[PDB]
Amino acid sequence: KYEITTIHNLFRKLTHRLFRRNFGYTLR
Repeated sequence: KYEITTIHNLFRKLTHRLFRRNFGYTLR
């Protein structure tokens, strides 16, 4: 339950807003 089910809570901003500026995809 870390993929997205809960990731949405850890997401810095929203989902893909600025998840490519410094931290690409930490959910992987």
